[PDB]
Amino acid sequence: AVQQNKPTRSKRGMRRSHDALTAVTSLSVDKTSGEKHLRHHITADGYYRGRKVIA
Amino acid sequence: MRHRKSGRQLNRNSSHRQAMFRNMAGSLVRHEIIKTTLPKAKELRRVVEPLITLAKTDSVANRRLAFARTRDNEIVAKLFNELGPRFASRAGGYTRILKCGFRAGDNAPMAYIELVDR
Amino acid sequence: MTHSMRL
Amino acid sequence: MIQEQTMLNVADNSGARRVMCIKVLGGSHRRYAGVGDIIKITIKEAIPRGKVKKGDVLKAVVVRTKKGVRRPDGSVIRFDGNACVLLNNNSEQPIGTRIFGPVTRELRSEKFMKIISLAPEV
Amino acid sequence: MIGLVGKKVGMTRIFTEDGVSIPVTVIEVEANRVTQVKDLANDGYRAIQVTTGAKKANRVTKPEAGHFAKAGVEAGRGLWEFRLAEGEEFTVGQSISVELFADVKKVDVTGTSKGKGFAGTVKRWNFRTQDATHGNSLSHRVPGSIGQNQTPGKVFKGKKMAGQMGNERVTVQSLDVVRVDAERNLLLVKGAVPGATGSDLIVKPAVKA
Amino acid sequence: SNIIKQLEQEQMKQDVPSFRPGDTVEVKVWVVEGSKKRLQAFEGVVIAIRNRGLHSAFTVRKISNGEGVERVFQTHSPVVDSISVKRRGAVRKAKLYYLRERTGKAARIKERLN
RNA sequence: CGAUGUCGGCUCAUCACAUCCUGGGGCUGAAGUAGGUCCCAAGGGUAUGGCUGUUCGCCAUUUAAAGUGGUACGCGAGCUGGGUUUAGAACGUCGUGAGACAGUUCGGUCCCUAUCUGCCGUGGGCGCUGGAGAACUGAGGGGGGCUGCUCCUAGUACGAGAGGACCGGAGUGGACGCAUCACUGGUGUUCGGGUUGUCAUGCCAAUGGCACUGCCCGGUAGCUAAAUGCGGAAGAGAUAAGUGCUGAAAGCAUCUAAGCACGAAACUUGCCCCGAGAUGAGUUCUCCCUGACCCUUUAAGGGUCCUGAAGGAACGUUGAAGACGACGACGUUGAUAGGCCGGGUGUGUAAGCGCAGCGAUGCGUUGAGCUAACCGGUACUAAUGAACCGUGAGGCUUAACCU
RNA sequence: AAUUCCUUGUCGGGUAAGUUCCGACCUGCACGAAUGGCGUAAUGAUGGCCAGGCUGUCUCCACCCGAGACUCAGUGAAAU
RNA sequence: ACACAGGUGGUCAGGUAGAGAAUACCAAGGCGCUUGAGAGAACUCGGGUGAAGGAACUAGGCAAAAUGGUGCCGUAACUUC
RNA sequence: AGGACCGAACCGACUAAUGUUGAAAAAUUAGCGGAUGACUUGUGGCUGGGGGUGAAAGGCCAAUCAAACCGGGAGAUAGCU
Ligand SMILES: CC[C@H]1OC(=O)[C@H](C)[C@@H](O[C@H]2C[C@@](C)(OC)[C@@H](O)[C@H](C)O2)[C@H](C)[C@@H](O[C@@H]2O[C@H](C)C[C@H](N(C)C)[C@H]2O)[C@](C)(O)C[C@@H](C)C(=O)[C@H](C)[C@@H](O)[C@]1(C)O
Repeated sequence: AVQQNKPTRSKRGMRRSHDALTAVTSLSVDKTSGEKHLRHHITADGYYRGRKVIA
Repeated sequence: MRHRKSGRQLNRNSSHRQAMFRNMAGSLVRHEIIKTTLPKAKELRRVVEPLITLAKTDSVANRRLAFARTRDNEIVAKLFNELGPRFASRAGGYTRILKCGFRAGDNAPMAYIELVDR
Repeated sequence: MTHSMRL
Repeated sequence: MIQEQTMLNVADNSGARRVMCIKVLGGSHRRYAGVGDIIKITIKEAIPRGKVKKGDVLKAVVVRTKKGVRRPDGSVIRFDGNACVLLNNNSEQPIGTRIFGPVTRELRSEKFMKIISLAPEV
Repeated sequence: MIGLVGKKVGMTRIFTEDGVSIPVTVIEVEANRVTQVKDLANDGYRAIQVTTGAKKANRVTKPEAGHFAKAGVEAGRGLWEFRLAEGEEFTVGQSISVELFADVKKVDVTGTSKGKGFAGTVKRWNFRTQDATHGNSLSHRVPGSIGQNQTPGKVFKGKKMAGQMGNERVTVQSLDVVRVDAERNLLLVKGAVPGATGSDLIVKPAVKA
Repeated sequence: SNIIKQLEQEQMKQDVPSFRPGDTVEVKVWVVEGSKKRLQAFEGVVIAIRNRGLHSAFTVRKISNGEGVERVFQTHSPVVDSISVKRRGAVRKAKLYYLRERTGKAARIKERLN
């Protein structure tokens, strides 16, 4: 259950080496408006692939 | 180990799942576009599309089956009167999912599910 | 309770 | 699927009405007995006028199982109630004369041919 | 001789006229075209490489496009090798159908078995479940003890534990061929071969004769 | 599938009389005892039918001399030579395992007269 | 002694060989069968129950056999807690007594979320000297290796007779393992039906909610065993005990010193699986890059602009792939998923209407209606044009050749 | 024998097989008559033993339904 | 010690089925218990079903399964009747 | 009638499982016992530390009992760590 002695700050950083959050590669541009959005998502202004979907 | 098994459990039991799908089908037929989560939207596709296919023939027995699967007479009225003659041409695919970001509270994947008329 | 005890 | 402690009925008229399997003979760690399989039994209930008494440890052969035997055709014949024919402890020959009810054609071999030439159905 | 690459198409049974029913696995053995032939001049060992099936022309990369278009063949899914045991010579592009298995009597089928996922020790290694009652506390299908004490002081390598079950290469040997269809390019073998329906199988003649 | 269904429909027997459960049916089956082959009657109650194409089966329950016997016949097996429906019974289930729980007067069932 | 938790049982083992079985031999007071005894051999195997807290033991019944030990009398951060050994109470006995008793009896809280090593799995990074996509050789590592019975030879060899083979050859089982659901079954709270109580949909009729899925009856696909296929090998090498051939030392003799041949489930291969991080980083095939300049510590140097290639990743639809990564299919030049259509399966003759009945209900329409995960099709819906990473012919030395 | 060491006394019953149980015999190590002896109907969340029914206790596990465990976002300990 | 599955005296007590203040479903009325979203591995918890067998489990039938209501019929030894 | 019987409230705590850095410093869940009495409960009193009270376990006396707590002798004493 408990440790026999405490780990180092080195073994702590090596453990946290795999915790880096991936960035989004690039946001895509809509054809009509030009606003950035995620792929396969609608924009904030409700456009998807050049079509006004939500009011 | 889930090999070729359909249906999502959605962290509910069977009665809660069935009642939740009945409520969501009522809200979708009522408002014609609803915001929900993504897997609930896919399961809602598999629930609400047979009701629209049931509305394609208007009889007493089919309206009673639609009442048995929606329990709202205003919903079965709107189905058999509006969504029947409107969706008469297209064969399947009466609905459309569109992803809309993430929820602010629980970071849940959002979606709009709507009918193909608007 | 003399089960873990070396008695 | 007769294992030990299974209570079988008796197919012939040796005197017992109910026997119990105490050992499935043949092979180390053997679990079950089908139709072709000798079992060692003890006698739990006998008629008062019979050839064998209660508490006799002898051998028997299963003739009917509720699990049922499978034919090479894909078929399966499942009886109702488990049954055995009692045998001589060393001679391997049956004790009673008449044999009640059906048996299987799986049983067809020399000593059980002596058995099977007595049964009404096969 | 060499094996052929086919696809597992379900299971059924055939009825021999004697009365016996035998379960067969149906293996669709398409035309196997030889792409590249290895010989011990360049490679040190002699072999053939075959492909079968078909792929999309937009799903083929230019390395494998050039490798298929180098010698006479068309694009199939996958490439496999066969080791040419002493006395077979094959031109590239040679179509190899199921007549060699029309001659043969026993066969070995190799496939990737169905993946059972992370399984426990009871499912993977046929461990005996402990007591369900009589006092037991949270330890019904747990693996028991895994080692002795201070004297090893460590678990031994190859100790049977839980983990990935399924999804691995399995060979089944000495399966009898019951029928060979050349107009349907089918292969009926007796019994059960590893994989799901539609999985790619390798069919070699039997070695343990 | 397309290949499995094809192989099985060329395996399937052409003429088999359609019956429903509850029908008293007598099956004549082939029986081999070495050199000589024989035909053997098994008359009982059809209690279960499993329609699967070539893999169809039907279970028949018959009370022999003191005992209850149940035989599952593969329909398109070659050892089944003839199936003849002798009495048509009018149960309303598709399976009749309560006849396994019953005996005597309780195990009789009404005739159809469709 | 500022704590190293006991006996027995369960689960999981692992090694030694002083071998219980199987295997190989020598001698026998070895006719055969079956033994005894000794040598070689550790590959595999090596019961179930009754009694007892028991290890042990006795007993019953099998088996080819029911090995003997080590591993904190293996194994409680894996389980149990019957026994001993807390506090209660009693018996016999001892003691004036409080009380005591390897004497008995009834009752009596078993904590831990794993940091490191280890082990089972599964990934990311970088390397492998231009990058990429594949297919392999395989150094090495692991798994597996059990055996009965019946028949033939042959009732022959052997033996007065009773009995009864070696060697060899098939068949058929038991335990064990791997695989897969075609069969036979289980499950199937996502399918159909019955039914009880109550509430609601205005009511009737019809349905729905809740009562453990209310209780049940069947049952699709998946998963699965008790279901069904397969396996253990043959052969090869080198041998152990043992048996030899030729042969001196030692005119003989001698399996041995020279030389030669046999000889076991052990060893190395043969079968199966992993495997080039095998840093000794391998081989083969295919594909992709063919631009200009300046600076300085003119170095396997830095920088700027122009080009971003093969491919990859990301995203999306997903999968008999999966904890997550990964792996696989597809992304409209499209059957990847849902829907839809047709079928199949399952359940059992829907509702409504009409007839018979006083009625419950029965009959006709009607093998109807409904059908999950299945099958074959169909772009109806969702898989967006892109952007992002990855470059611009890839060092030195020596050899062999080509112009 | 809630008492018995030797001891699983010996015989009987029950079991295929019974160190426990039941009935006996007395060799009472070390019962015994109000620190009561021997019975005893009824009672007991009382101790032991046997039987019928019943069953996943077990042979030997399999599948399903939910709650965690697993991933994502928010908050965020502890023994050592 | 906590916005803590505990504890805390009295009064009122509707409908249907029910002997009932049990129990099931409801009315008046009040709540959905102050982290959610997915996925659908091992293992753990709480349940459901299970072929053949039926205590072989185990210290011990522990735990489960079974039994279960009303009316009538019938009911042994023993007994302090 | 009954320290009668079955069985809710109420009182208790026999078995199992879970919890054991708990939801809880003694619980929950599923069964379990008594339930007109030697019953249970509210409010208020009385008994006190070698003392009380005890259908008796050395049990209980404010999460403390083979002599409560608080404060003072007091920096008791410690051949011991
Ligand atoms: C709820 C959780 C509680 O622990 C338990 O109940 C377990 C189950 C006890 O075993 C209980 C129950 C039991 C039978 O042991 C299982 C009994 O023998 C002991 C005396 O008490 C433990 C572990 C005992 O240790 C043991 O003490 C022995 C004297 C020596 C032994 N050592 C040699 C290894 C050691 O581990 C002991 C003393 O209580 C530990 C001390 C630290 C505690 O008091 C702590 C606070 C515990 O009460 C606890 C953690 O809250």
